[PDB]
Amino acid sequence: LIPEIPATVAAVKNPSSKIIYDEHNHERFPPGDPSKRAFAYFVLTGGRFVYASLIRLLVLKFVLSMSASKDVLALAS
Amino acid sequence: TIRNQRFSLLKEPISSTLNQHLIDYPTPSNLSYWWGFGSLAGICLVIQIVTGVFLAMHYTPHVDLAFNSVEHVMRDVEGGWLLRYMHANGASMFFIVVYLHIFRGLYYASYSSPREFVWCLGVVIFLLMIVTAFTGYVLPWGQMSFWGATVITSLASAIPVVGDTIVTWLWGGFSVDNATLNRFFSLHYLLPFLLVGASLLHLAALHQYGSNNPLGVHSEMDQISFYPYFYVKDLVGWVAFAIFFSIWIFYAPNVLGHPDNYIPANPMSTPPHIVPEWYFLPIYAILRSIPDKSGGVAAIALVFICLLALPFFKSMYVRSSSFRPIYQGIFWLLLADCLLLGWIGCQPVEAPFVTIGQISSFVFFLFFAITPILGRVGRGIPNSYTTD
Amino acid sequence: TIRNQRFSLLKEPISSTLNQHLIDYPTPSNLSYWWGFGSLAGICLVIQIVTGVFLAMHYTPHVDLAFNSVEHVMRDVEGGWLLRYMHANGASMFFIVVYLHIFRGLYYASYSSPREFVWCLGVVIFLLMIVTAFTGYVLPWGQMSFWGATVITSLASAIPVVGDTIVTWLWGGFSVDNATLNRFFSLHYLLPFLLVGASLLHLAALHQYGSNNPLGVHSEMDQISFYPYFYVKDLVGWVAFAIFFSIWIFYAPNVLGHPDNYIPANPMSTPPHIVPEWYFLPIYAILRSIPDKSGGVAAIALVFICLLALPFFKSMYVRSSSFRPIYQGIFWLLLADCLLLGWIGCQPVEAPFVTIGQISSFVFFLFFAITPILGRVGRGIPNSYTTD
Amino acid sequence: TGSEVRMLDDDIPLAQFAVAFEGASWKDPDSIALMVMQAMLGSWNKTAGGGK
Amino acid sequence: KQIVPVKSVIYALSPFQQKVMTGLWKDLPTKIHHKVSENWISATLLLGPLVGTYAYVQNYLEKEKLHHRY
Amino acid sequence: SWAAEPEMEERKLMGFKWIFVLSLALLQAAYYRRLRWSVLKSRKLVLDVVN
Amino acid sequence: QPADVKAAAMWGVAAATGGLYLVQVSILVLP
Amino acid sequence: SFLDPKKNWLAAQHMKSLVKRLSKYGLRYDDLYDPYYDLDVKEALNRLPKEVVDARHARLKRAIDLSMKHEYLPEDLQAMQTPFRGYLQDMLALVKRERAEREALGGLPLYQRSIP
Amino acid sequence: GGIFESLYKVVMRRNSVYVTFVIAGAFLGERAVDYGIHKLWEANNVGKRYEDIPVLGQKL
Ligand SMILES: CCCCCCCCCCCCCCCCCC(=O)OC[C@H](COP(=O)(O)OCCN)OC(=O)CCCCCCCCCCCCCCCCC
Ligand code: HEM
Ligand code: HEM
Ligand code: HEM
Ligand code: HEM
Repeated sequence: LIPEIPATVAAVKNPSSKIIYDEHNHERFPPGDPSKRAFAYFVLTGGRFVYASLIRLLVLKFVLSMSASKDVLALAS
Repeated sequence: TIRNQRFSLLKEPISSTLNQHLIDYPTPSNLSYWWGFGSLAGICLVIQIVTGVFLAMHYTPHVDLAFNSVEHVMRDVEGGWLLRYMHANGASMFFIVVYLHIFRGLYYASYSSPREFVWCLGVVIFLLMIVTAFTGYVLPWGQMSFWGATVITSLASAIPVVGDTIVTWLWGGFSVDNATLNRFFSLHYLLPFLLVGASLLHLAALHQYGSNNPLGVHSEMDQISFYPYFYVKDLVGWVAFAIFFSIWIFYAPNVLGHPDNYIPANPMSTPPHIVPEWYFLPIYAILRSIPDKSGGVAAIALVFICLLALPFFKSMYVRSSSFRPIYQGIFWLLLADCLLLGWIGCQPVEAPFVTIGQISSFVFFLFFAITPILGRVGRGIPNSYTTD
Repeated sequence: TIRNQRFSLLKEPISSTLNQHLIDYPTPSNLSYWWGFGSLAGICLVIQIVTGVFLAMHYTPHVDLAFNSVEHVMRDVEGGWLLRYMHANGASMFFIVVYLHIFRGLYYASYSSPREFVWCLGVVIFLLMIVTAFTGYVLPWGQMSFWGATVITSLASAIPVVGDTIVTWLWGGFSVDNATLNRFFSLHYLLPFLLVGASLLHLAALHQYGSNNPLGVHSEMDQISFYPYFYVKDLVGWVAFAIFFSIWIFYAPNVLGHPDNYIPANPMSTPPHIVPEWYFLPIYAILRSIPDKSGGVAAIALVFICLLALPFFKSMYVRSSSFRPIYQGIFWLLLADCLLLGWIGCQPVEAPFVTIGQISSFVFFLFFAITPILGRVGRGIPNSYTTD
Repeated sequence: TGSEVRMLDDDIPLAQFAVAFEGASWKDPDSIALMVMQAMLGSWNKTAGGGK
Repeated sequence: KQIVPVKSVIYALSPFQQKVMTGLWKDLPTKIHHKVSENWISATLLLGPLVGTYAYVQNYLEKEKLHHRY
Repeated sequence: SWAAEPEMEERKLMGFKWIFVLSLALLQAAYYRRLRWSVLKSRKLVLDVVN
Repeated sequence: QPADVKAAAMWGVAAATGGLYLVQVSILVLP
Repeated sequence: SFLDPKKNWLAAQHMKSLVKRLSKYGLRYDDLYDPYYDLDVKEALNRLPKEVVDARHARLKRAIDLSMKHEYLPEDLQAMQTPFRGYLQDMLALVKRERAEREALGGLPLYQRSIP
Repeated sequence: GGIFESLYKVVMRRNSVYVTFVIAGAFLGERAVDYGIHKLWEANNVGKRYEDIPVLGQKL
């Protein structure tokens, strides 16, 4: 009647199992469903493949740039 | 919480400063992809430094060997073409992402209080970047490098009292010659480390007051740590930048360049079109547009005066331009004018380009001369639109 | 205290970190002048950086032009002999000051807890100084320069499986030619900035754990601010160092060097006496003394392992040498051994110098192997000498 | 499911939270092991005599 | 640099209990509608001066070319 | 044109390979970011305020 | 301790594989 | 001059656009005043009642959350929004007037901005 | 789902095994991409390579 209890107070004092999320740019899975935990890990694994390959490329490029050159290789007879 | 025994190696003194200022520094949870450019200019600087060191292991600063040494890196050194194209197109990328950094700051009014020191250190960083890129571009000793150096350093004799004395001291002689090449090489090697120091001071000031946000409002209510929430965002930014940079290295390695630089410098012949790199073009355009070359140098100084004077304007309590329609339109007009002015720089100094550049410079300075008026007038908005 | 209105500029955020760490840092009240030696080493590093930049404005890293370019600096450049003598003799004084720094640390056992990180960062700094000075000495391209580069780089072949590959890769082309000259110039220019970073980390760790004192005791009872009390002491040290360094520059500038570096490099003939600079002589003497060059390289690695292993000793309760007569004598014997070892390195391999060096290096490692024993016995002392 | 709820008040002296995994059924043979695991993660109190 | 508590109540969900990449192309036409409707003024201000100046320059260049071409 | 750019073939091969591979990396990085931020971008907060 | 030994051995295997992938000494490996 | 939306069509359009934007993000015009900006807004917020300041913080948090999620307020609350219903301008004017008086006759600043 | 969970329980229980898998996958993917791009190159520009000119060995 008189109180008009606040929204946060009413939420705290009345826990409910019908929890509602935003679901604007991230749609929920139906409540009973296994979590696709492995699929994300394999996606990240492919990305890590790429990152390791790029790091290897860069290190080798710099180090072998510091290496000998075709000029001295051809000069040595 | 008495630290009697160790909990987390992140909180130990060896990793505590890094912990705080990188992993645990709170940032607003609504930052867009426009802050990744600040995160990405540092990566560009690191790329430039590493490629430059590995290039300097092969470059000879003499006047009879610089061009042939650069071609030696091109041809004989294994992977040398990758190093040189990385260095050149990486200077270009550095300037691109720094321009995006600056223009996001302008759009969201990040220069406003309390980040005046952040903006001013950014302006000093911009000076350092410009000088480094120029003195580095003189290094390959091509026609464009030699004659751009001649023109720009000779246009330092506009100072009334000293002039010729400073020019002679800077040249190490009477013309751009071997002494100037060696001097420019040493300075080009040194300056990037001062640039790293300036970047660190830039970041220290920003971390003192915290980053802005698209709304421009106080944002200490909803904040999250930097890692991992913004680490992955910056990772997406870095990979997109890597794709862009790889396109610009492996398929169009000379499009951003100027073909006349592949001619060995010849002081007895002048190329028909002496112009700087594309990222000095707006400054060059303002300088040429203002006649009476002393006036041009004065205008170039005035540009930096305006940039440094931006953060010290009037009230203008609302800062983000998402809630400022007039300032939003003004910003878009400024960006269009800067792009047009950059286009003008590459054009000859004939008509109508003279008039187009004279109007463009006036608009560019009018932007700075109009914003305090916008703030003063908008200071009294709530009293007029109130619904009482 | 609520900082409503600002009192002092030093406590403002722009100068707050500098205030703390430079003006207000509490320091033990009884420090002698060797802490001044640490500050003096910092100043020597700055002097080296500045003179090196201005020298690199005139040095050509080509094999056909390096020597004549240095003679250019000496004869033609306005006040260039001053720059070159300052750089060379400043390298020498840098090493003198760092040696006095290290030996004060050894005498007062400053490596003990909790300054293990300070000592380890110091060891890393010493490695960086060694590398920088070596690659710099290669730059003038004389007989001693070329042949010392040859020998010290070719002793890297002692690695078991990848020695030859590393030697060839570092040489860049089967010899120590132009490629090695450019490589060494770039590295010599780069390394001092890493050295500055290492010095800053060194100072940060020390500032974390305070500072030792001639007594080795806890010293948080009587502590005074760094400024002005230790700034003036450091100033006295700096002026005395300036007089010493001016004696070296102007009157005896070539005493600390060898006359073979004034002959242009000729890879055909070999000078009869190949020795490094005087400050590498102890290490050279150890390496030469232990035969079977693989054993020599292993012995140098062992020297640095011992230096890194000093801080992590077991009991070592009493710190200063003022209350450790046995350790005081051991330290003085070690210093005499180090001086003798340095003198041996300049002598030929003919007898008896082989025996003397093989004894001196053994005594060096003996010092490094008998400090824990003294620590354990000293830990045993208090329950024996009780007077009751 | 696996989710969280956070009731920030800041007018309360002490913060209280519970973090939980999914346990076992009554008839699961691993419930005894879960009981043992709970035993070796035992409770601690500010007034407990065990102390440290 | 302090935190300002707000007295909220926040329900969050595990990142493994909700689909990830579908929201990119979910409700695409309305997204494009927003992007075009709330920004056409800005695009007009950014591009209009550029295309207008280009048209003016080409007109002037061609007119001078014809006039001077004898 | 060969004498002025003897590295064209190797340069183009490297470019094609790395553009493709980095595009795959970009896709993975986008997935990683959307997965990390999925907790925040789908929360429901009750604030006790209306206007 | 046995679990620590197994973990250390596996980490050594991983590091050796990484070094081998970085250096690519397939030509060198005769035995 | 003083141009209000009643006597200016351009001012009417400007006010309409500002109302639309603020209603989209559901925060009053006074909420845009940064306490770190002026330090007079900081004092004015220090003098306001706790209910008002807490409402301001809640509205700002809601706006920031909507900004992160890349969405706007639902049309119901958007029609329930009341921008330009000020709560701070009078107090800010009082604070600035007091500061002006204190500066005008003798006086030291009651608060100052750090450097920087 | 089942396949992903199975490979997960195979190769994602110890981080050392995961790092070995990442490195091996990077190597194999690099070599496979090399081979594919080379085949595309051969298919695209046929009749231009060095060992294709009709008179490669007749300048003597
Ligand atoms: C030929 C092959 C073999 C070669 C070696 C053979 C000899 C080994 C050593 C024999 C002598 C050992 C002496 C040890 C007992 C010292 C007693 C002592 O501490 O006496 C007190 C005295 C205090 O001095 P002070 O205060 O001036 O006295 C006034 C008193 N009111 O204290 C002193 O005077 C301090 C004396 C310090 C002496 C330190 C060095 C000798 C002892 C250790 C030897 C280690 C040798 C190997 C390592 C050498 C260094 C690298
Ligand atoms: C310490 C770090 C750096 C070193 C050692 C270095 C060294 C060099 C060297 C040796 C060259 C000549 C080789 C060549 O022309 O390709 C060069 C060129 C150049 N550098 Fe740097 N550089 C460094 C940092 C930078 C930075 C930070 C920038 C950008 C701001 C930059 C911009 C350039 C440009 C534009 C050229 C001309 C490239 C060309 O046209 O060929 N450099 N640099
Ligand atoms: C070397 C080039 C530069 C680097 C590495 C750099 C680095 C950074 C970094 C890391 C940040 C924090 C992350 C971010 O907010 O995006 C930042 C923010 C900022 N920078 Fe820079 N910056 C550079 C150049 C500039 C320049 C030239 C300016 C302007 C003159 C500038 C002005 C700013 C501003 C205003 C911010 C605050 C962003 C905000 O609103 O939160 N920066 N910069
Ligand atoms: C670039 C050369 C070096 C510089 C600039 C440097 C600088 C400093 C500075 C400024 C201090 C603090 C002031 C002082 O106590 O003297 C210090 C202390 C110290 N340094 Fe260094 N240092 C250098 C090399 C070394 C080396 C090579 C070591 C030994 C490996 C070392 C070990 C120490 C120790 C143990 C302290 C502690 C001082 C004490 O206990 O009172 N330093 N250094
Ligand atoms: C970034 C700063 C530095 C630069 C740019 C630099 C540059 C140079 C150059 C160009 C030379 C050859 C000029 C000559 O022959 O006199 C040189 C020589 C030398 N430098 Fe440096 N240097 C620097 C710092 C240092 C440091 C920190 C040391 C260590 C003490 C050092 C040790 C030497 C030595 C021993 C020589 C040979 C002296 C001689 O000419 O006989 N340099 N340096």
